[PDB]
Amino acid sequence: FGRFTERAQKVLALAQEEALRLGHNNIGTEHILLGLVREGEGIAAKALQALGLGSEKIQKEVESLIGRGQEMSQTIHYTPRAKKVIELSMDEARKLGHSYVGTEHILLGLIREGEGVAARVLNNLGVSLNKARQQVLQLLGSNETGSSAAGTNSNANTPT
Amino acid sequence: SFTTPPNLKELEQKLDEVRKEKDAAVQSQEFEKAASLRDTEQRLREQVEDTKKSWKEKQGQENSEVTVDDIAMVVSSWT
Amino acid sequence: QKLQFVLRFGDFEDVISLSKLNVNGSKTTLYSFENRYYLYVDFCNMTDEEVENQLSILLEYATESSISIHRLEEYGKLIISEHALETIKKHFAS
Amino acid sequence: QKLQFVLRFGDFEDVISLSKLNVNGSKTTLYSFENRYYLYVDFCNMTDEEVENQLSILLEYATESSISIHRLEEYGKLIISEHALETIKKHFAS
Repeated sequence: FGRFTERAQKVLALAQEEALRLGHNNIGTEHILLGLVREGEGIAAKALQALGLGSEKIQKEVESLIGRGQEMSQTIHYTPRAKKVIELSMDEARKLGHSYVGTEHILLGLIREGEGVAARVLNNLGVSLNKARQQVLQLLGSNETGSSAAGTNSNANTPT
Repeated sequence: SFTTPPNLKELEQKLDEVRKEKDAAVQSQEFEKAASLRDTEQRLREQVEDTKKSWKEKQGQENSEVTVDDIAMVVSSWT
Repeated sequence: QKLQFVLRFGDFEDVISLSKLNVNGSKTTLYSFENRYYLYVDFCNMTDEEVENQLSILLEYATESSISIHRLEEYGKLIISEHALETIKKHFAS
Repeated sequence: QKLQFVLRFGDFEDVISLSKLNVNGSKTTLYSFENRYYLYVDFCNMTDEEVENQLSILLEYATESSISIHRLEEYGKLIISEHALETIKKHFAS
């Protein structure tokens, strides 16, 4: 969209860092996942960490899916799976309001994009993929706006 | 504005011819005679796409015009 | 789990890009169908994690098709068999 | 119960009003969002009653917002960090 929030874009850029740092020609989905947990906190980042998937848990699997090298980062654009995850966050934020996409939507989007390298990282580390999409959702509260909420006034105004 | 790519509309036409050559060559093989055809194809393809957004320079040049004459052309255009 | 996977590459050129860094100890056969090139990797002498591993790499340029392998085996169109990735490097790199 | 609350102010003048007798040993942070000011009090080294007590007072000048705290922390907009009320007494009583 190019009209995303920072938070989305940040997990994604963290993907490229893991692309070369783990040696991947194309920045795989495994790195987008790492991106979420490596930004520490953020509703996605936190979410994975809730299920018990810290950066520790993730990376052991991740390096076991594509190890070093491939430090060349041969035409580093995403993997098509990983590119799908970016498209996915956009819609995973549309449905959940958000025209400007955050971390959360990407983790939600990973789950969606469930045959991806990311997806396998989590399904290998004992955390059900849907347990993760849940986790993001239950922290993606999305409070009231265009309105306010803090109390209850009026009786007769109710029926009318 | 964007009546073509930069006039690089011919590029897409080229890339077609490649794909074909490539495709048909690989279906028969023409092993290395497919080789160079692949390389020429996807090379070209990406080049096309690079220059298809080279008249995004034509976007930053042109893409707001809603001027007197412009409108006026429309006002005569519909009737 | 699985020791044979079926990958679709968007066009041949994607397979070439890929072939040039994965060819595997996995006999592998490459079809052309719908003008897109399919690659059927068949891991022989691998373990399931080892295949998910490798399969990551493959899928840096590809995605995993839902198309049954016996559909290919009957109604497919071969381009290079047995060491399809290996051959694609021959028949495409230059 | 909790020792951190998110309170909503309808205008800046409301923020002075809270500030003008409350800090509360509670470092506290003031946001701007949809022209309302949110004030996040975060009580450190108080018990539940001491906070409920205080929270009474607070809600003379504020109301109790429905804001999920990690939503605030993320998608909000800062005006004054932790020590916001203290800062507001300068920045809105003068």
